[PDB]
Amino acid sequence: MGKHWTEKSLHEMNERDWRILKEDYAIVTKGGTVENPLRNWEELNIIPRDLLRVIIQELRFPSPTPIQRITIPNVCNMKQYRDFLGVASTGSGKTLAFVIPILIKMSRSPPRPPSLKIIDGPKALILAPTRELVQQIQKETQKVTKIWSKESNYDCKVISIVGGHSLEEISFSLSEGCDILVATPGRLIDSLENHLLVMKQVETLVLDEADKMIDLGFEDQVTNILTKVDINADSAVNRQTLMFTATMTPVIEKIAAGYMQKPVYATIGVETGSEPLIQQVVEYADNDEDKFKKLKPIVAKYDPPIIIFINYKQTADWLAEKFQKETNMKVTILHKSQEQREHSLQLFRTNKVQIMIATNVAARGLDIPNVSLVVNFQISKKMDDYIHRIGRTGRAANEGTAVSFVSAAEDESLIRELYKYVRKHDPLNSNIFSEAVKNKYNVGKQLS
Amino acid sequence: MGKHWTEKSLHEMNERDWRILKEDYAIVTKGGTVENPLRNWEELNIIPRDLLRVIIQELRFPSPTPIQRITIPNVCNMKQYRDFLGVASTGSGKTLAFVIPILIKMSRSPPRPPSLKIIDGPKALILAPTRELVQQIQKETQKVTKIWSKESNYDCKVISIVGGHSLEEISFSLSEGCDILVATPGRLIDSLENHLLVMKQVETLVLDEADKMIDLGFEDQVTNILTKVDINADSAVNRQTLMFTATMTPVIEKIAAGYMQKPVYATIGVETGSEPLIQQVVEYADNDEDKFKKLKPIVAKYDPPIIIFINYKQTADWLAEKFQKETNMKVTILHGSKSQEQREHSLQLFRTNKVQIMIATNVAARGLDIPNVSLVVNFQISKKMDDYIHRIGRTGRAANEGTAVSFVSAAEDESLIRELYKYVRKHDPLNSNIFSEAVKNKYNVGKQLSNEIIY
Ligand SMILES: Nc1ncnc2c1ncn2[C@@H]1O[C@H](COP(=O)(O)OP(=O)(O)NP(=O)(O)O)[C@@H](O)[C@H]1O
Ligand SMILES: [Mg+2]
Ligand SMILES: [Mg+2]
Repeated sequence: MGKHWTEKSLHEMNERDWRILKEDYAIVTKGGTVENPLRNWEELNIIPRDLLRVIIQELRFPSPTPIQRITIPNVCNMKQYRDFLGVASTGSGKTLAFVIPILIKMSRSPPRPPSLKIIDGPKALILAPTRELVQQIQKETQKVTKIWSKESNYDCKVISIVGGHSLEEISFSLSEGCDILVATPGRLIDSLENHLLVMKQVETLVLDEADKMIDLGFEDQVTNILTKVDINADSAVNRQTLMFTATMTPVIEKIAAGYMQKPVYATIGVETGSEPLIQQVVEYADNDEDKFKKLKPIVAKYDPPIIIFINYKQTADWLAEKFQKETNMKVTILHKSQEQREHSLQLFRTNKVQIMIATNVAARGLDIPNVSLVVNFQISKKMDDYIHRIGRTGRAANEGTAVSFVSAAEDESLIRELYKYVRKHDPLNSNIFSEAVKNKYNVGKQLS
Repeated sequence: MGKHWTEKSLHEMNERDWRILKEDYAIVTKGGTVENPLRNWEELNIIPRDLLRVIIQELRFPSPTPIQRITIPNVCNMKQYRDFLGVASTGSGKTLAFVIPILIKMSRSPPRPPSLKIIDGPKALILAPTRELVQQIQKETQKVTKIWSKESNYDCKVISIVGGHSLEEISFSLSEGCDILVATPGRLIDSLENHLLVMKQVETLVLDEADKMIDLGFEDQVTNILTKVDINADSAVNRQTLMFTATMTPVIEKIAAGYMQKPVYATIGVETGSEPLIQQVVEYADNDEDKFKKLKPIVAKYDPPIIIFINYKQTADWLAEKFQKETNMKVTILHGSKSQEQREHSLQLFRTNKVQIMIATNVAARGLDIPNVSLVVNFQISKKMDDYIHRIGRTGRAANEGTAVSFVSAAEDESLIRELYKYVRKHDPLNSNIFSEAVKNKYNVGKQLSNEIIY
């Protein structure tokens, strides 16, 4: 029997219950002395009644998202205002995961008079990599703050600073001061350089999609901003730093290490991203004859262009022979064979020829058209190559199929990786991984 | 003996004369096969008559500046359109130093019709860190190109792109084509990424105030642009690169290595490094008591060691008594007339924190091993700026953040306060320097309105 965590009250929760809840929302943490995630909005009383009413009654958000669950109780503690690093993909309530703590923090002090907002600048600074993201964050924030202003004592001003707005307009928009400022690093820097604003009173600094900011070349801009806010800070100000990234990198570690003080580290969900629409089908075949006999009826069912990958030029030639003499399909080869190979590609792109049989080397950096079918006649040594290969189909929202023949002579570790992959990336719910391959390589037998 | 270079024809100049001329304008060069600098605008006939007329009569520059002297003959040098790295301050006249060569180069081909400018993009691209500089550069260039356009068939469009510009506005600005594009790097990247222009034909690329571009954080954007320019160039396009900086750094060196080919290197004047990260604070005070009253909360918050400068020894004794009576800071005094033993004792107390505050008169601390201090206080400013600069030198040493606080009364020389305001406005690495309104009003200094919304 038992009693499930959703049936318990807070007191009754044990450590196994917390483990289960964390798994339930794919939250993984570390850093020591980590607060448990919210079970709901209400019970810890972290969120003040007015704000809570805005969230539950006005916006109708009955429950927190995972990232909000873990972020809010770790970032809201008058005790610590501890730093936070979250690894989570865009969306799923990330923005309010950090905007809610900023509001809570604001509501634990009397409202700043307007004149003071003008003299002192923002209490929160949010950095994001693009104008679009910045504007999206401002709107998502004002969604709450616009209502909150009508339902409480706080009149929160959200100003954004982005490319495409003159220094003059930025300066004008700052006329009634600012509580939360949202900016791209570049334009924020342009703004400081022209003395448009002071940031001596910033209590929460947020770095959102930090990996994307690094990717776009903003590392030095970001670290300059961090250093500048640290130096210019009023000494009575205590500043909390929050960082969100979809992935972890050496650069992100470097920044965390350099600018954050003993932070909570959390992973939330998995790294999201594009799923090619591919049916992966892995089948066992003893030798090249068996392979070809299984392949023949498959190609009969797929519209050209079709591509077949091999590893040895001899096998390519053999396979072309088989196709030419045993079906009515026109092929073309690719090694180390042609420099005018773009002739062949041109045959293929225009459907003069239906099947291309190519090695990895020969086909890398060629514009292959979207194919209906990839055949891995000989498996690659590296998963990188398998992924690049099968990527030749399933592009631009069309469905594709990738069939791979696995013999008795393949790298076991590779086959393990491939099994995991075929299970994990199954958007069409139709991926096949042969039981015979499972047996030959002792892989994928275990139940969940 | 020998006749002085100013008395000679160009063809009579020997190597010693060139050495002397270069020392006269503080020009130092390397990189091999460096051309001699201009002795005047006219001699060499590098600059065509109409353009020279504009420069002298219209822009009012009868003589070239040192950076112009060395830059122009090294980048306008058929046969080789050589790359160039100049180390020089604003405002040493850099702008014309690179604009003159761009125009001269432009004048060698027929004007392009707008449709073709659009198809191929600018012939010259100039990068600068701020809107203010980009707009300056565009204005200076346009003074010439306006004239060139009215008085000849050369329409030559000089477009600026800055961070503040919407894609709409950039589009409209680019709508009749562009010959010289002056841009901030981030926004240039946004423009390219949105297909607002191309860059197949950039023959001259100028990176102005490159050290500042790096300091603001733009190294990757600049690199990305250099790369894109080089990648999209037509085959027959030779791209000449000029880079100007106020200081030399390993990053600048690295960019020169990666993106320039056998450049001429030149330094004008005494090369300086980065500015000490000192915050300078100038504050008003009616008298000494009031100075001390403002000083109490200040020395309460800065970590020892702290150094305080005065002009008269009597003031040192006074100050020391007040520190003893009103603070918990212990002090040592150098007034100038103690033994080297005593002065070394004092200095030892100071270095080992047995005392927190050293009080020194104008030259009592010169030549001694004063540790880096967190705070320098000018209790009585010196009569001369040299001493001010020397004193604030005691802080912000070795890449540290430093603070210098000066109190002025109404008894100072007005010209000194004027110089001081200039110095405090000019040297503000941290954009945090404070020059009190009280001092401004009392001396009628720094009260000139800019007549600009932003500047
Ligand atoms: N706890 C919550 N419960 C329900 N919905 C929420 C919660 N938090 C946020 N949302 C909303 O769920 C939607 C999807 O989340 P998310 O993608 O993060 O928002 P967003 O993309 O930043 N804002 P938007 O572009 O207007 O959809 C948004 O409209 C959020 O405001
Ligand atoms: Mg969304
Ligand atoms: Mg770097």
